[PDB]
Formats: sequence, structure tokens, C-alpha cells
Amino acid sequence: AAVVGQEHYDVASKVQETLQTYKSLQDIIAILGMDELSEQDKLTVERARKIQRFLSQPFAVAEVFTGIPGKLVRLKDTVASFKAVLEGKYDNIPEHAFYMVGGIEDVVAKAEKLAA
Amino acid sequence: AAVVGQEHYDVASKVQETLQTYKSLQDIIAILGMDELSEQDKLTVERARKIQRFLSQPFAVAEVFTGIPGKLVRLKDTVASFKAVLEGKYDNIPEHAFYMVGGIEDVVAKAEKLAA
Amino acid sequence: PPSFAEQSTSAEILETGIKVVDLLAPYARGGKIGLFGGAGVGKTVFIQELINNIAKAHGGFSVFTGVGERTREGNDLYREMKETGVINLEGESKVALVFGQMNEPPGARARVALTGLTIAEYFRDEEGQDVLLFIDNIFRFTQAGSEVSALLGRIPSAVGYQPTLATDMGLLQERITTTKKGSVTSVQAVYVPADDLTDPAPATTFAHLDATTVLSRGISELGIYPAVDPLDSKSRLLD
Amino acid sequence: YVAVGQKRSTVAQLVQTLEQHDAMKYSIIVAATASEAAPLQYLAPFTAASIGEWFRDNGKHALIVYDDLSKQAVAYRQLSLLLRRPPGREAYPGDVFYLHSRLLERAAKLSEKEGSGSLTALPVIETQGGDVSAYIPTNVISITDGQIFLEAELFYKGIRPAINVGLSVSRVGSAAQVKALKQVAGSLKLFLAQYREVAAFAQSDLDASTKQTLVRGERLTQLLKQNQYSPLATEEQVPLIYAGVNGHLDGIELSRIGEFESSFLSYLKSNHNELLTEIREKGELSKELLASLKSATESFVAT
Amino acid sequence: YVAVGQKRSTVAQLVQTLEQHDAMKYSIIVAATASEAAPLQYLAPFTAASIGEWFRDNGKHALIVYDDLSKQAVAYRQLSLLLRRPPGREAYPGDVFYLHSRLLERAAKLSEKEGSGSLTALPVIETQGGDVSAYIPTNVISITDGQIFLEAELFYKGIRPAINVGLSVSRVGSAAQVKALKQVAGSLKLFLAQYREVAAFAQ
Amino acid sequence: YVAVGQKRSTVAQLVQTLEQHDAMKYSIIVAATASEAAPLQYLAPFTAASIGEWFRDNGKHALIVYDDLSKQAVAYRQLSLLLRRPPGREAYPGDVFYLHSRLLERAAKLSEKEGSGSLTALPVIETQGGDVSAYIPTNVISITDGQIFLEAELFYKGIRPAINVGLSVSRVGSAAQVKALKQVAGSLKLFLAQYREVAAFAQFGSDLDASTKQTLVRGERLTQLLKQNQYSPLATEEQVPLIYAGVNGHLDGIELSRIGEFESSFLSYLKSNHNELLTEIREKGELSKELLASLKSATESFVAT
Amino acid sequence: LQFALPHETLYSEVTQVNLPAKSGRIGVLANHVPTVEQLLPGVVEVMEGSNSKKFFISGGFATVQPDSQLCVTAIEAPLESFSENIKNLLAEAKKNVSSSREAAEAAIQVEVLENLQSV
Amino acid sequence: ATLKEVEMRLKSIKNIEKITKTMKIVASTRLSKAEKAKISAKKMDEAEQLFYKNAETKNKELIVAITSDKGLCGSIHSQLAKAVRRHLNDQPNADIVTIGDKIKMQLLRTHPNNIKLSINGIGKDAPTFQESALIADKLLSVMKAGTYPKISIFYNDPVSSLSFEPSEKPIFNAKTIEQSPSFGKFEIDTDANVPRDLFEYTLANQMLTAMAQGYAAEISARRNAMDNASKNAGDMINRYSILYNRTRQAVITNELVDIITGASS
Amino acid sequence: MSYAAYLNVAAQAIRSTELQTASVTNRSQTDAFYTQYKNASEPTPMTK
Repeated sequence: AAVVGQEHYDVASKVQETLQTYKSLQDIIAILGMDELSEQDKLTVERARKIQRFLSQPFAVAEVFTGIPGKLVRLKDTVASFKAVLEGKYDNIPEHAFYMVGGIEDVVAKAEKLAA
Repeated sequence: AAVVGQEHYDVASKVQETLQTYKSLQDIIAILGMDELSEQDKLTVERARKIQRFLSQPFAVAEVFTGIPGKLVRLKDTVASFKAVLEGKYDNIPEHAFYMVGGIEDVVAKAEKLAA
Repeated sequence: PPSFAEQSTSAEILETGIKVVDLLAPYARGGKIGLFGGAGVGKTVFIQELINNIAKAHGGFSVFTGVGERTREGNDLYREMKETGVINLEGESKVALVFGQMNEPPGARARVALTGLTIAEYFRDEEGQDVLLFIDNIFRFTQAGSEVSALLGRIPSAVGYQPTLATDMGLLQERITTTKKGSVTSVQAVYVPADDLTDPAPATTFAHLDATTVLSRGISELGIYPAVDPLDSKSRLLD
Repeated sequence: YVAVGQKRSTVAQLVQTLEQHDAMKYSIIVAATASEAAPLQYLAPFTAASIGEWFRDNGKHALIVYDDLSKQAVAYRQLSLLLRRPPGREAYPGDVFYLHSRLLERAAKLSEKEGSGSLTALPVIETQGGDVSAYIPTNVISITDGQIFLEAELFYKGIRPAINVGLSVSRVGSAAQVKALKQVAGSLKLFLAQYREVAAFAQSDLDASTKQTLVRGERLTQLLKQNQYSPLATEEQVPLIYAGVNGHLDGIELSRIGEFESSFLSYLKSNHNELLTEIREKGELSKELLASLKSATESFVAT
Repeated sequence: YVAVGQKRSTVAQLVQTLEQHDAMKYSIIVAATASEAAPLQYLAPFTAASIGEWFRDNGKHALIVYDDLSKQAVAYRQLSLLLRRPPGREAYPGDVFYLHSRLLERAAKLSEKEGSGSLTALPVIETQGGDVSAYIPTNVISITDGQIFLEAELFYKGIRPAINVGLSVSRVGSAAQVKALKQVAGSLKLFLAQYREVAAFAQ
Repeated sequence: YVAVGQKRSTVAQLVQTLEQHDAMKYSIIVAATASEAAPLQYLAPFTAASIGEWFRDNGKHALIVYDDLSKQAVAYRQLSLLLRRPPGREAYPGDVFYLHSRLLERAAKLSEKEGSGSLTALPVIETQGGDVSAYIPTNVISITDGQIFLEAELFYKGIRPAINVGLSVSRVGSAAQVKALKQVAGSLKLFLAQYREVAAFAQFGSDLDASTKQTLVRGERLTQLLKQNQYSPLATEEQVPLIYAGVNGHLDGIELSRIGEFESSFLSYLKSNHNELLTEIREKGELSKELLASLKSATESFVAT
Repeated sequence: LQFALPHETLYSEVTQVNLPAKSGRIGVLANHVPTVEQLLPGVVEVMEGSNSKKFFISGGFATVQPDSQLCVTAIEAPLESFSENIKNLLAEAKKNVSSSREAAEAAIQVEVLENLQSV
Repeated sequence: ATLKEVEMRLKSIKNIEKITKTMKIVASTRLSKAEKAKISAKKMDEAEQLFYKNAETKNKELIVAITSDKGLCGSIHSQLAKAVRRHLNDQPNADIVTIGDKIKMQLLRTHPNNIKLSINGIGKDAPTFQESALIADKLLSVMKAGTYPKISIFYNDPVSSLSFEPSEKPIFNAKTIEQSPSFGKFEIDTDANVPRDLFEYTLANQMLTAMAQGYAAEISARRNAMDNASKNAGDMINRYSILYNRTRQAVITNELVDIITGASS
Repeated sequence: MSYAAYLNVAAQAIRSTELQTASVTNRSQTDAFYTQYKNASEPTPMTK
């Protein structure tokens, strides 16, 4: 926090708790699947799976492997983006939208593209 | 039996069978709760748990750890109380009453002191 | 081993006369067949059948080699063979027996496979036949080769096997093959350590097998004889 | 009885136990106790092996218990390493197999020409946390004609002897059984096999078929508990295994199977000593003897 | 075609089927079968390397196939353990990497100044119960320009050639491929590679 | 503070922080960094043990942090393999145990005749993949008077310090706790165990009763109440009322995300108002019966905002 | 088809049905008036030309349909080939409970019981 | 990834796969038992409700939710609670009584002050009229049933074995019954509270049918779910088996090396 | 009991050693419990 500041600090931790929880359940979901999770658990997973896909980023140098021209997001850009997702402000968006795109603007774009 | 008598040997064997069963059932308890059980079983478990605790005991040496006074139990008192426990002559008393106490005197003493 | 010149250019089925085998898991001529299963599955009866059938249908002898033999079973086999008359003290035999039992020291147990193989290799080159060479058990040959390595004070390889393990197998297996003169086909009992198909021993062995014949307890219990599992026993020559 | 690397006080007590059963008079203890030089612990089983063969070679029969081979292998190891012979898996020399093969291959049934004598072998092998893949157990398992398999799990359940049936085999098997015991038990391995497969069904709504299977199994398993030191005569086994297999205990509750055996046998002794005598003497069961036992059972079970 | 640690029988039939398709006329085969000496099976890929290297040098194109490196590595473990060098992971000598690295580094494309000859390594690793993470495979993957991981589970279901997509990658050919196909296969890769994790959340 | 096998800048980054906290005036760092000779690395802890043995011998109390023994052993392995002494398990020397045992025994609490000086040791040990059953950790684990296990899983889900209560012990125990802390911490550690118990049974997601839901609510809040930011050690009298509020269940009807704000808001108020308690707890270290009263009142008061 | 207990459903074509209605016994027939009536705790009977088969019952509902199908629904139910001492010993405990909301339920037993005695 | 771990890890999965495979086969027999009570209840639904077909009765709302207390049966409760919220959009202030906890838990989280009563100890055995009457009774008792403008029971209908269906069905009350268009056709003697009874007994009967169908839909689900658990733990076992052998294997080599090196010196 | 249940006391006085083989003996044993719910919080427990 002394370096990145309380918010970036907290958007981080909360992202990690989310991912760590998804990780803890990897076993129940492996055998029982999703239907046996509670309600709060169930959400975290759908959210974590979104955070997870959102952490992926097209690289310009790796273009000959994605096909999609690469993106560079900024620090202030990234934190806001993730904070919004962690406030569930995007829950209503197909998990796929979060995959391999830039910042939060690119998510709303791709989701409109696919919802057509 | 040749060394300790039959009764001692029988109590000692049954206590062992009890706990062995209770150990064997810990799969079905985790997965399908305590709900999904035969009635004899439900009782065997009830008795096994009561028994687990009656096997602990405050040592004098370890007062620094329990703040509980050291209790020493006579061998005949051991066998009698376990015998009693085993035949169900104590099924009403709560689990905690057997934990960190001496002889069956102390089980009764605690049972009441707590119900107060 | 017969040079790259003396090689068979085509793979070819050896007829055994057994329906299950020929239809589902057909044998290579001059090929190597991993035979699987312990007791209670008529292993020796089945072996004797092939010795008989390779002799009767084709017209070639058989050499049964006991590598790491339990002696009890050597006495059984030998008697059972006489009783079945594949051995004929009075008339003619169809099979030569080369035993190298457990009690024998590691050197002995390593070489017996070759001892027998040599004998079989005579009937393919001198008499130009299609001979059966049996090896029971190809694993204990491996085992033995390990002990020799340890005693010779060489550094164990991975999982304690002989550093030489591949080439050791090669030297053996590469003499078991088709020539223009004839062929030696081998049926080799295969034990699998800790039920682990990835253990160096079977790993390295499968590298030479062309067909597995798996007899099964489930199959004998259903009354089916031979107790070959129709589904498991797979031949890599069924193309 | 070849005692290897045991506490002397144990051996002493094993002696004091056979003398308490008048068994010493026909037993030999070769003792290579915990504290003795490794060579002696290495040697003892071969040493005792040659003692057995005396009987084998002389038209008689011995049986030899190696307690245990685990500790013999440990001993051989000590010698080798110290002699700086090169080590392999777990620091055993290459010829640790050859050690045990040599030992156990000496056991046999000799042919008529040899006096038809015999030597039987009971090597003891100590697993560690149940590891049959462990180096030594592997070797030995692959030398022997089978295993009697013990498990502390079964033991704390109270099933003593604690024999895992599913894991125990005797490659010799059929051929070595009092024909009479083999007569009323070809079904026994069958029943206990199917009882192992429907076992987890012991926890509310089971159909009468798999209900029944659980009814035999518990009783049967109970019937094979046996207090220490009290081995049963064949003519004393076959009745109990008969009443069991042919369903004369399904009526009886599972706790009474204890006192059942005691009272059955003493009753059979007084009121049917003649059938017992035929089993002990003929070693087989007549079509008549089967109706004899059947009748005597149905009479005791009714009573 | 280098034939490292193979059978004499396997090679025969492999030549037969190369003559049956006429491809013999334009191909050289070097083989060091499972009987031959450890240092033969070890030296084989290298000598094949030079044989191919001639073409890459005299302005032509050659395709070398190392079948396989896992059996070559194993021959090396042989010598190395008989020469009493310490065993590393899976009893392999510390230099087992350098073996393959210094080999593959020869398969190569030349500059316009050196005739533009080319030599194309198709080494073959063989894994164990599907294990990519193993000490040999990793070494070779950390040497090569990608890998075509063939998964058995697919091949058992009749999918042939059983290429696992999310575990195969060409590293430098996605700029070497024929235009026509690249145009018509827009992203096809991660389509199928992320199609596998989805259909595996249905049952 | 003994730096063993650390990179230099990392010892720097650290003495800076000590100074940023005016903590350097009472410390002595002893450094055997990454680049120094194996012999110096191996030696440091011993030399250091002596530096602070001075304090113990002379009536004072030092605290020695060995950060960390896994590396000292890595280096001690290096002297030996190169001196050609034949190796033990994982190539370590045969007496790699003796190595640590003799160091760690040098920590002790002297008798009155000898000046009552103490030396206290916090060795550090780094595992791999959570395995505590590897050679060295095992060695030291049985040498010391207890351990604190930190865990990565705990960390990432927000328990920081990522202490593992389940596995951490102090074998001295309550003998070294402050009486006040002891009094209100009665049974907490056992309870926190029972809590993991009920939380494992919770995974069955089968309906809870008023007893299990009860202990779940408290355990969750207790867990949360022990979380703590780096660089912020608390006075005993700040700790005590927190623990008391949690244990006697005054926190149990408060949102989980809000327990953060509870802590400082509580302390703020206690300083402001009932400072006379806070100063007694401190001065006396023991909650007398009336002090439990004032505190009892004081907490209830505040929980109603 | 149309005469059901919740655990066991019974009948299917009918020539005469006798029922114990809300107000006294009644008899449905080949064509009858569409009616609903509470079924009192008493005997019933089916017909198939000249076929006598009487059941007891707990009570419920009858419903003669416009389409002419009669639907009869009760809870529990052969005649004397079903239900003396079984009745007697119970009747004892019944009357006893009446002298006791709880004893009100026993009032229900006396009438239901007394009825069954007549069979 | 030590050997000690991997071993016991692999055990407890085998032990799980056992239980799950027991579960499956146990459901198979239990679905056969609850198959006959879904034919004997859906038939008594015939004789009853036919009267209502002829006198076509068209309907402070009372929603009754039906499931069980049991988990381990897929989305039975999850997707029934959703159709109950789909219908609970159009009347945000409608009272609910829940039968079975898993549904109560579900709605308790989303319409937390809608529910006024709850029942439990249900989906263990096949439901009987005895229950279906006592719940109907208590619905009359505390819930003030007849005094409701409208009542609908929500249950999981069983479409096949592999699939079920969240379903709704209308209960009509005394007034609705009198007021029904063709009530006139039925010469029901106005001889004291006659439509009342028909209601009070169509509430128990309708409720039963739902419960029979709900339970037999749940049992199917439990069966199918447990079935997939066995397939997965089946596939997991396979993986860990392979991992086990690797670790074993290396344990042997790394252990051996320690000796070899000790030995050369 | 009720009217709703009228014919479940007329069927359970009329229940009470024949047909009661599983079927009816079990039709007679119901293990249900009700609990009223107030402002989240409940009211109290009781057998149905």
C-alpha cells in the first residue's frame, strides 16, 4: 500500500482471495461439479473464472499465435477494470468476453459483438 | 485373558471394536452426514465418541497446559467405568462430560456441574 | 543377430490353429508374443497346444526355456508334458526343455535364455523350420541381468536396473526373428512389476512384442477354454 | 522354528509356550537373537534348513518356520556393506534374491525313490505399512507358492486370525486339503467373495438377494474367528463349516455364533461321536454321512 | 531417416514401405538397431546429421528424422554410467541436454549469402504414461522450435493423427505456412484448444 | 538478526526498515550474504550466537533470529563435499543435525545465581512444497520448543500472518503469556480447532443447527480478528480488549467486512474514554475481577455503536 | 380407471355402484345425475351384472360426471376378508382416549369403529 | 507430491468412488419403489381432478414450495428455486411455505421476508397422505389457507429419468369452486359446507401428487448425479494411479543415488 | 384426522396383524416437523 496504494493493494488481495477459493474447490467441482456448491461459492467461481480469463492479454510480439493484434493496458486502467468486476458490475457478461482482450472497454465490446 | 481376566479382556476388546467401527464409518459420516445410518450404528458412533474422550485425562505434569488438576485413575475404576459406558448405562450424558476428567465419578460430577 | 541383409521384408501371420488367437490376436511369423496371466488359466496346456499345433500344422519344433523357474513347476511341466505326450520317451518329442531355476546363481539365470535360443536357432538355420521358442519368464531374465550388473559393481541405472538393460534385451530379441531359411517365433511370459506398465522392465520389453496374448480368470470362470480374453489380447499385426 | 533377531526373552517365552502345550518334544529352535553377530543371523536359516532336510531325506516330514526373512536380509546386508560389496536397491547386494531362492527352493516333496520325505516352509515376511512392492517382500512373494496375509484393520475389527482372504492364495491349493473339508467349502470361497463385493451396502433399503449375502457373510466371518492356541481337529472343523455354508446359522443371531461352536461340538461329541469318527477316519463324506450331519445339525439348530 | 534403437525387422518393413512408395530414390536411411553397440546408437544421429548437412551446405534442402532421441539418450545413459559419471535426474548424466542441443542446433536455415540451404529436424520423443513434464522431454522441448504432442486418449477413441492442440505448438512456422491456409484458418488453434476445456465441463 | 545466504541489497532493504522504525539502535545484524565464502555462511550463526551470548551472560536479554538455517546447511554441505568428507542423506554431511542442535541449545534462560540473563532464538527454515518431512526441517523441528507454520494457501485467502494454528505450537505455552492475555485467551486455540472441524463438515453443505452455526459465526470472526498488517505490532492492552470482545462474543453480530473497522474504532474509543483501564491492564498485566467488569461494560457500551 | 386410493388404485365398466354419501346411502346407475358428495366412513360395493363385491372405506368424495363416469376416491380399504379382536382391543383403547383437542380425535374413532362392528 | 501423500490421496478417492457407486445402485432400487407411488398418486389425481375439468374452475398469494432436505442430487433445489423467483417477480409480496430445507435455504437468501412457515424431515422415504394431510391441516391452521385469494404448489415434475422439470399447479378455494362456470351441472346438494370439504381435500390430494412426483424426480436426480461422481472419481483414480507410479519410481532412484554416492567415496 | 385428514384417522383408527406388512405400518408413521417463521428468525419446533 505504501507503494501501490490502498486501492490497488485491495483490488489485488480480493482478486487473490477469489482465485484462491476457486482453487480450494477444484476438487469438489472435479467430482461433484458445480451443482453441489452453495450460492456464495457458486458466484465466486463464475467470477474467478472471469477474473482468470481477464488476466490473459494479447501480446503484439505473440501476434503470430493469437492472430488478434496485441494490446497494452495501463496500471490505473487495470486496477479500475478489475475492481469493477469484483463489485460484480459485469456478472451479466459471458465468461468468454473476458478472454484475450485489453482493458474493461474491450470486454463490453466483444460481448456486444458476440451478442450478435 | 490369562493375565488380566476375561472381563478386562472383553471390555478392552469391545472398546477397540467400537472405535474401529467408528473409524470405519467416518467415510459415510463425511459424505452422507450422520443422517444416513443404521440405528445400531448411530448408537455405536454415539458410544465411540463418548469413549474417545474418556480415554483422555489431565496429567499432573501437564498442568501448565490444561490449568486442570492432575487426575490419577485406579485400574479397577478404569475397567468398571468403560464396562458401564459400553452397556449403555450412560447414553444420556453429553460428550463433553467425559473429556479431561478422571473416573466415572468425574463424568457424573461434570455432567451436573455443566447442566447447572 | 541375422544381418540387415538376411531380413524379412514383409510381416506375416503364423497360423496357430486357435480360433481366438488367429481371428483376434494373430501371431507374427518370427514375431514375439507377450503371454500374460498366472495360474488357474491353463497356461501350460495352452503352451503345449501351440507346441503341438506348430509341429502338426506347420512342421517345426519347439524349445521351452525356464528362466528363473520355480523347480516345483519344472517337475510339473516335465511330467505334464510326458502325460500329454508332446514329450515321447519311447517315440518322438516335439519340444526341447532348457531349465534355469531360481536357486541357480545370477549368471546362470541370465544365460539360460540364450542357451535355449541357441538350440531353437539351429532348427531355423540348419533345418530351415518355423520354430517355437518359449521363454518363461522374460522378466526374470531382466531381473537376473540386474543382479549380474550389481555384482559386477556397475552403477545401477534408473529404478536400479542395469545400465545395459536395452542392449541386453536387444542382443536376445534380435536373434528371434524370420530369416530366408526359416523363422523363430517366441511366446514369452511377461510379469509386470507392481502392476506398472511404465516400469523400465515391461516398458523395454513391449518395445519388442508384436502381439499380446492375455489369458484371464474372468474368461475361465465363464467356462470359456482357452481362457484367452478376446478383448485384451491384441495383435499389432491385425491390420 | 528359526528365530532371527528376536529379543531372547521372546524366544524364552516361545519356548515356555510350547512346553506348556507339550509341543517342544518334537520341535527345534534355532536361535539367532537380536544381539548376535550378523553372520549368525545370516546363517541360522540355512543352518536350520539342513536340520529339516535330515527328516526330508530320511522318509519323514518336517515343516520349518522362518521368523523372519526380513531380518535375515537385513543381516546379509550388514555383512556385505561392511565387506564393501557393491549395493543396489535399498543397499542390498545383487544376490539377495539368490540368498532367499537358495533357502526356499530347498523345501520340497521328494519322489518315492527318495523315501518320499518332505519339507514345508513357513517363511515370515514383515511388510512396512503394507508395502508388498518393498524390495524384499517382492523377491520372496515371487519365490513362494502363496501367502497368508495379515492386516491390523481386520485385527482391530476382532477377526482373529486376521486373515485377509481376498489376498491370501495357495498355488498348491485344492490338492492338499482333507477331501472332507474341501467337500463342504468349495462354496466357502464363493460366498465370502460375493460378501466382499456387497460389503459397503451395510449402510437401509437392500433387496432380499444382497440382503441374504450379508446374512451369510457376517456369520461365516464370525465362524472363522478362533482364540489363540486352540487349533481345531479336522473332524471338528467340517461340522461348523457345514452348518455355516448350508445355511443353518442364518437363523441364529451374530453374537451367539460364539457359544454356538462350543455347544455344537460338545453335543456332537456325546450324541454323534460316530459321524465325527468316520470323518476323522474315512476323511471323506458319504451321501449317508451328509444326511447324518444334516440331520444332527437340524436337530441342534431346532434345539 | 535415423533409426535409433529400433528393431531390425521394423526397419526392413520401413524401407519396404518407402520403396513401395518409391520414396527410396530420394532418401537415405541410417540405422543403429537395439542389438548394436551403445556408442553406435549414440553416434548414429550425429553421423546422419553430417550426411544431411551436406545438402544444407550445397544450397539444397534436407529433412532429417531422429527416431528416436529418447533411445539415443538412453544409450548415452549407458556409456555415461559405465564411465562412472554421476547420475542426475532419472539416472541421466548432467550433459544429456547438450547431447540433443548440440545435435538439433545443426538443423537450420541459412542466409542468402550461404546458398540458403536448409535442414529440418523431426526428432521423436516417446513419453511414459503421457508425461510431458519428464526430464528428457522438457530438455528436448526446451531445445526444439515447438512440439506435436500426440495424446493416446484421443488415439484410443479413433482420432488420427491424435494431435492434442493445447499441447502442440509450432513456434516459427505460423509465418512459414502457405498463405492460402492461414487466411482460411483464422485462429483455428485456440478455438479448438479452448474448445477442449469446454466440452470437458458438460458431462 | 543473522542474514545467511541472503542477497546484500536484501540485507540493505532490511536495515533501512529497521531505521525507518528507530529499531537499529538495539539490533545487531550479522551478515553472511549469498556471495561470501561457504565457511563464513556456515559460521555466522555461531559467531552471532556469541554476540548475543554476551547479553545473556551479563544479565540482559537478547533475541537471535537465524534467517535461515536451510542455507547454513546448504553451505555446511559445501565445505564437506569439497573437503571430501563422505556425504549423508541428500548429500548433507552426517552430523548436519549436530550442526544445529549445538547452536540452538546455546539459547537458554539462566538462573539467578548466573544473572538471570536469557537468550531467545527464532530460527527460520524454508521448506519446499509444504513438505516438512524433508531432512533439515525435521531435524530442527524436533530441536526447538515449538514451531510457527506459515502457509501459502492461508496467505492468499487472507490470513496474514499466515500462521497455521492447527500446526503451530509453543511448548513453554502459557508460562510465557501475559496473565491478562492468558485470562481472556482461555481455550481460544482449542476452540479455533473445533472451528476448522465444523467448517470441514460445512463442506457437506447440509443444513446447520443453532450449535454449529453458532461456533461458525464466532470462529469466522475470531479468524478475522487475528489478521494483522505488517509493521504494526500492538501493545498488550490493545490486544486484550480485542480478544475479550471476540471470545465473549460481542463481535458475533457484526458484519465480517466491518470487523476491520471495528478494531481501530474500538481502540480509538478505549484510549479516549476508558484509558484508566488500558493503563491498568498494562501496569498490572492481570485483569482483576472489577477490571473484567469495567471492560465488560466498556465493550457492550461500544458495540451498541 | 376410476376408483382410487392414494397407495392402491382399484376399479375400471360398471352396472351399479352403492356408496355411503354425506346424507345417507345412495346408488349410482347406468345413467345418473351428475353429483358430488362427501363420502362418509362406510361400506361400498361394485356391480358387473349380478356380481357382489363389498369394500369398507375411510371416507372421501364421490363425483358422478356429465360424461357419465363415476369417480370415487377414499384413503384406506375385500369385505370381512379384511377386517374382530383386531377391532375389539382397539375399540377398548378408543373409548378410553375419549375421556381425555386430543380426545376430540377419539370421538372420530367411536363412530368409525361402531360402524365397522356392523359387518 | 511426496509418496506418503499421493498414496493416501489416492486411497480416499477410491473410498469416495466406492460410496458414490453404492449411492447410484441404492437409488436404482429406491426409484423402483417410488415408481409405483407415482402411478398410484397420478391416478388418484385423475378421479379427483376430472370433476374440475367438467366444471371448469379458473382461479395475498400462497405459494407452497416442495423439495427435500437432502443435497447430493444436482440442481433439483437450485432450478426449482429459480422458477419460484420467476413467478415471485409478478408478486413480490406473496407468502411461501416451504417443504424441505434445501428450497427454504435457497429462497431464504433471496426473498427472506416472504416465508412464514416451514416443514422438514421429508425426502427420506416416499411421502404418504398422512403427511400430505397434516401439512394441508397446518396450512389451514396457522397459514389461514382458504382465506387466500390464490394458492399454487411448486414442485419438480419428472419428465424422464435423466431430466426433470420445475412445475406449477393451481389449488382453487371454496369460493372459486362455487363460482366455477359449470358448477350448476352438478346436482351437489347445498346440504352444508360442501365446496369447503372439496377444497380441504383437494389441498391434501394435490399436495400429495406433487410430493410423490417431486420425490421421484429427486431420486432420479440423485441417481444420475451419484452416477457421474463415480465416473469422475473413476477418471481421477486413473490419473493419481499414474502419478503414484512415477513417484514410487523416483523414490527408488533418488534413494539409490544417495547410496551410490556415499559408496564411491 | 382433519377433514383434509378426516379419512386419515378413519383410515388410521381403521389402520389398527395382517395387511400391515411394510405398506400400512409405514403409511402410519410420518416423521415430519413444522416451524413457523417470523420477522428471518423462527418461532419454535414441534412434531407435525
